[PDB]
Amino acid sequence: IKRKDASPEQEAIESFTSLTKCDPKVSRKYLQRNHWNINYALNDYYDKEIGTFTDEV
Repeated sequence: IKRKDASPEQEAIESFTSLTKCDPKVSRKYLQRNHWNINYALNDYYDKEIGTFTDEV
């Protein structure tokens, strides 16, 4: 993530799109709302875009 084409947003977006299957363009928007912390950005996606809500059925 530290390539000669990388960016500060790329260092957080390339790991967001690795832990989710959304588009990178949404990863930028889900970090512009939590000071660009992936440990405080993935949860907002797991609250609003999660693919499931139960495991007992």
